Amino acid sequence: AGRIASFLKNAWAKEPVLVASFAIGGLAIILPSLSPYTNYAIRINRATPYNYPVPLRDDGNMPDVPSHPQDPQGPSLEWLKNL
Amino acid sequence: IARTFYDGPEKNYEKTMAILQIEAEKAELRLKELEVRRLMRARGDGPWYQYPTIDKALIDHSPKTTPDN
Ligand SMILES: CCCCCCCCCCCCCCCCC[C@@H](O)O[C@H](CO[C@H](O)CCCCCCCCCCCCCCC)COP(=O)(O)OCC[N+](C)(C)C
Ligand SMILES: CCCCCCCC/C=C/CCCCCCCC(=O)OC[C@H](COP(=O)(O)OCCN)OC(=O)CCCCCCC/C=C/CCCCCCCC
Repeated sequence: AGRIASFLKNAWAKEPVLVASFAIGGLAIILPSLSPYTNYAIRINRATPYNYPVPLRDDGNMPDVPSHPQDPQGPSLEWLKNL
Repeated sequence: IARTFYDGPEKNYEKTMAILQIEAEKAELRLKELEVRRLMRARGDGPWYQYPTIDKALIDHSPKTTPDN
């Protein structure tokens, strides 16, 4: 714990470029696993409608599927407007 | 000499019968296996000579952004 401090000081005094590069790379590696907004990025990617949504045939037993785009059923994007 | 070193003729006789039966059955089985191999390789309708085809489980049965696939 004491020799590595001297090593870090010497690296900062002799090769600052490599010190900055390693610090930036380590932050870029480890930070995304600790962020709560990564799942927000996943949801935003999933909410982009590239293709046409093909309707399902009504068999009379799907109360979770809306009968109209403005019906209360189906997914909501209200979380996206507050972001 | 006969009593001390040898057996009667019936032992050799019947052992020969058993040996002949085994060998004849083996020859018939060899010929049958050759014929079965020929038929199976010609028709491909048996367990042998089954060559792989594409797995149908790899197909995606989803709407494809176009109604006509
Ligand atoms: C008495 C004088 C007048 C007559 C003389 C006759 C001469 C005969 C003696 C010479 C020996 C003949 C050759 C031996 C060949 C026989 C080998 C074999 O086939 O026999 C076996 C029998 O084994 C015997 O032990 C054979 C022993 C003979 C070996 C010869 C050794 C002689 C070496 C000399 C040493 C002398 C001293 C040395 C000083 C250093 C069969 O085993 P088994 O699975 O049951 O068969 C089933 C049949 N049954 C049911 C009838 C029993
Ligand atoms: C608050 C603390 C900050 C903590 C930051 C993280 C750790 C920082 C220290 C880690 C290592 C720092 C640099 C290495 C130690 C000092 C440099 C050294 O070893 O000697 C210098 C010497 C170069 O000098 P010369 O060319 O030989 O000079 C010849 C003329 N005289 O270095 C070398 O020999 C090898 C250098 C290898 C460079 C690495 C290649 C690039 C990698 C960086 C890109 C991004 C990395 C991100 C991924 C890693 C994530 C952890």
